[PDB]
Amino acid sequence: PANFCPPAKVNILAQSRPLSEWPINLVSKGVQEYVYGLTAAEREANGDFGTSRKSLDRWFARTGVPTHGYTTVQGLNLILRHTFNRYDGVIKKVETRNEKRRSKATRINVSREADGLPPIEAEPEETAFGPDGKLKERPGINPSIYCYQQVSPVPYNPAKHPALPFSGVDPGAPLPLGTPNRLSIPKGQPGYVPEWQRPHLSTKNKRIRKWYARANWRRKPGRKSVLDEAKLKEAALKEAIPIIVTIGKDWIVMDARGLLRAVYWRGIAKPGLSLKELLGFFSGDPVLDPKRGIATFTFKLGAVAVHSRKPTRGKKSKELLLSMTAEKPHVGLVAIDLGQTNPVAAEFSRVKREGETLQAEPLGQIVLPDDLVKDLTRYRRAWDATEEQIKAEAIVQLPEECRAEVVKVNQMPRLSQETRKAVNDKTWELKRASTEYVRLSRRKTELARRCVNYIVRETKRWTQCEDIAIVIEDWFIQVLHKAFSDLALHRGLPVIEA
RNA sequence: CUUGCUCGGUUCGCCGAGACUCCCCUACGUGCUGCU
DNA sequence: GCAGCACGTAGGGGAGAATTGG
DNA sequence: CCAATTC
Repeated sequence: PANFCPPAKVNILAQSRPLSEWPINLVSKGVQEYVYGLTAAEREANGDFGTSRKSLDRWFARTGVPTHGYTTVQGLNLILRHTFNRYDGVIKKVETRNEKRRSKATRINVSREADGLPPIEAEPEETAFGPDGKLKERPGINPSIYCYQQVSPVPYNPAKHPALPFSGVDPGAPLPLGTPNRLSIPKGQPGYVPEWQRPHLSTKNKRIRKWYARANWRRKPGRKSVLDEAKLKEAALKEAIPIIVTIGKDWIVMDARGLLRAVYWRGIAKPGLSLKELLGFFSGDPVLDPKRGIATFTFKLGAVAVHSRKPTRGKKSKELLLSMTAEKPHVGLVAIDLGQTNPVAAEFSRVKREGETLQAEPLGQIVLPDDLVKDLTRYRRAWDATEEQIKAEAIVQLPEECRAEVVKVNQMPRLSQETRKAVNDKTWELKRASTEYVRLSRRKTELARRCVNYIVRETKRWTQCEDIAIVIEDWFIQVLHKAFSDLALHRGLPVIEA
């Protein structure tokens, strides 16, 4: 039973007015501001919002949060239930911490009592509420508009929707395509392929990029072109696929080509499908991001065919392998010991079902290709280059009393175990706001996933088995282990540890 | 495989290769050693 | 258990749709 | 046609 719904993001093309000014956003912000300030006793009093119209009306009347004109039951149930669950979230954190601590105390003290030692004094368990009645760690306001059934996206129709300069496709008509006859574009026209790179054109299933894509015109050291943005923007808008969400009086228009590519690269749909089916492949409750301009869709329960299991280990591993050998009698394991030198070392095997025990059959080993290692080396160069800059910038912004001590640390004694905390905090703050650091941190994840995908692809070729299993042991060590453990969560492939 | 993102080559006319589980929010923690 | 190192980690909350009633 | 109930 498939139970995983990966996201798919689309771009906002136009708005009636900025998303932060909508009544839904205002009522969400007001509710979030009000609820978090409630004390421990006040939550029980103001915890009867109810899933009905009368209950919601009396909740808004009893308190003083302005409804801001937004009075929709489907949508206020999402705002209130999420907001009160965040209030219980901070309580649940300290509750589970104290539960683990009390289990430790119960084990240790009962063991000592069995040994005759009296139990130690009970520790002052932490409370989530501050001095008078307020939460110490007050939850922050969550900026997001959670769409619902009554405002589900629909294909654009100029008749019943506000007029915008770009056109709108027919919901029932088959969706358009790129340019198949790419080699037939005459010289001097957009998309023209010169007569020197025609032979070494890819034959594989590459994703087709249109000539106005930003990837073909962005600024890199080798690109001696011009990045005129207006021309690319209008050329891209001329061929958009608009879908619209109307919440009350406001509306928003999205570009649906993101959904098209999401269903295309996953292979769930083939070229030649309508917009109605394309929207039917996704949930009718997207999420709007006011800060970026991205609406995030998630696939329906059934669109993807993965199970999203857990990395079982220990005793359950043998039973998992036995059950899988009860399925098609060819299981190809791979061992991912992150050994010396190369970041990845693999060792394929095959096991049968010999009654009760397994019969492993070795099949050899493989190392990472040289191009991938070159890419990893270049990434590490870039990461170290940005690290040597951000650390220096953090050191510069330290207070003079701490700055002198840190300078002495650089100079050549190792002391001052009170400014290490300040250095750590300043470094975390700088890292959280450095855009280049975010880009290089996403690059690490992308490269790690590239390595895992390569290993999975090669482990299906050597063993010639469709179903595979992964064995791991507990720089790139942590990131690669995380990327390999995500396969159970994301793609459903079992991930055994040791 | 039409948008968006990342890395490269160029004759600058665009084509070679990738990831696709993502968001907010609050805390200062996590592993590796040296001695008790 | 209690210091020195590097490096980000940990843990709360999210991410619908059939029906049906005026 | 569109909110409101329900699980």
